[PDB]
Amino acid sequence: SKVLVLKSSILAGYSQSNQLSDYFVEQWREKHSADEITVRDLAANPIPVLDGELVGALRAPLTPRQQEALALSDELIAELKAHDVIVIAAPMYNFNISTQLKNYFDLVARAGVTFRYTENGPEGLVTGKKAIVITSRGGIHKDGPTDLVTPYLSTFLGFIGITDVKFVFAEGIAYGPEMAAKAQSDAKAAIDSIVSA
Amino acid sequence: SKVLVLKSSILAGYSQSNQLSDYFVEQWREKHSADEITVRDLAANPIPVLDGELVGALRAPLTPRQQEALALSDELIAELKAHDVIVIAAPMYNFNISTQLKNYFDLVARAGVTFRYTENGPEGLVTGKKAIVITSRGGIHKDGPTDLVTPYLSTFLGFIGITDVKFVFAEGIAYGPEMAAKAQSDAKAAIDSIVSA
Ligand SMILES: Cc1cc2nc3c(=O)[nH]c(=O)nc-3n(C[C@H](O)[C@H](O)[C@H](O)COP(=O)(O)O)c2cc1C
Ligand SMILES: Cc1cc2nc3c(=O)[nH]c(=O)nc-3n(C[C@H](O)[C@H](O)[C@H](O)COP(=O)(O)O)c2cc1C
Ligand SMILES: O=C1Oc2ccccc2C(=O)C1C[C@H]1C(=O)Oc2ccccc2C1=O
Ligand SMILES: O=C1Oc2ccccc2C(=O)C1C[C@H]1C(=O)Oc2ccccc2C1=O
Repeated sequence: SKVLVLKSSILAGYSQSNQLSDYFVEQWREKHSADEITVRDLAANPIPVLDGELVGALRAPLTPRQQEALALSDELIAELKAHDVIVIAAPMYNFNISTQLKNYFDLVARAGVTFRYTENGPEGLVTGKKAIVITSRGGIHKDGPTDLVTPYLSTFLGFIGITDVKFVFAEGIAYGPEMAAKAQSDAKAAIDSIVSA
Repeated sequence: SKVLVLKSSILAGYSQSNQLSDYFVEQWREKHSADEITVRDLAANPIPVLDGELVGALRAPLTPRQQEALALSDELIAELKAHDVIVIAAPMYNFNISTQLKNYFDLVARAGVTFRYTENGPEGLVTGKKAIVITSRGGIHKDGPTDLVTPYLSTFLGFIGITDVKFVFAEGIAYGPEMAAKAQSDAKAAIDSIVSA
């Protein structure tokens, strides 16, 4: 199969979610060595903000920026549809995903391409995929009312067709080195049983 | 009192939430004519994305961008703390708030300035405010599991100290002109009873 890995942290080499994504990649190479792996770093290779000009590109003549945004949109969507296993690193910043991941989503959700309207409702067109979300947090939010990242990621991914999603959590990072080490260990075992299952 | 109005739509003059915000302003001038009103349009006056360079500004020597981001942060925070009634236009795009509003939040949430850590927990420092959220949506999501915007806005605002929040909804816009007119009418009556209460 082909694996797509999306990195979205702004902390580069010090990112906890990037370290876990690299672990996921190392283990998939190990266990499934015939597979291809593509990594896109949405912080090191930024997607532009969706503004009032660029929204027109996804929807007569187009401006220079509009033409670039559309070309970028078609590229991102093709890449997404060309891979089988989608890994998404989703650190929580101010109770939301990172703006780096958000901008990718805003260029990826497009009527008649990644979803469509029908009489049985709106319908996702990115089908047959398996997704794994790796979500790191400073505090402890899991299964509680301050975690809106988790259900938002299920809702958005479900909307474009990706209903098979598994979640891996690295929480309690802000409490220090030893809690961060525990988070890393626990998340890595969660990953191990996904890679082998 | 002083009213702050934050606009975040990317659709300019065709925005449903901007039309409702202008109505709110017209009626507050009408009923409370001694008050001052400040409007910031976060689409027409964009806040930059929070990246790995700018996060350093909110936290030794600082780069040129870092210095600008910090100056902008201090301005936004002072403005927020200087007003009594905070009105926030929050259109839903791809099941999230707009990136234009998000960037404002990412520059506004800052340790030791808008919140702080204590032994009774983290604690908001923007206190004594009343907030009204005007949230427009194409579909119908209210009180259901696809509305993650509403609880995310309660959580983020509560975190910086603003626990008094009222919500005004304009839903069903994508169903056409007459449903949009109904949404406008219903939201406007919601606004009328806030302005007079
Ligand atoms: C700008 C900023 C905002 C943050 N907001 C939250 C927060 O909302 N809740 C939380 O539990 N931790 C928060 N944290 C801590 C991060 O979630 C934590 O450091 C996590 O490891 C981030 O993943 P990363 O290291 O891969 O970037 C924040 C950190 C920063 C940089
Ligand atoms: C980029 C884009 C994404 C949208 N996503 C959603 C959606 O997630 N759910 C929904 O009900 N409507 C969605 N809509 C419709 C808007 O929520 C609706 O048009 C609303 O009026 C937006 O507020 P505004 O007119 O003030 O910009 C979307 C529209 C656009 C432009
Ligand atoms: O829950 C916590 O309790 C603490 C107690 C003492 C010292 C640090 C912390 C934390 O970092 C967090 C997590 C934490 C959080 O829960 O929400 C946030 C929102 C915005 C920015 C940062 C954060 C956090 O670090
Ligand atoms: O629920 C709906 O049902 C429809 C039936 C027929 C024609 C149009 C629509 C809609 O626009 C929506 C709302 C709607 C929605 O619920 O989610 C979205 C997510 C991303 C982008 C746009 C949207 C929408 O327009």
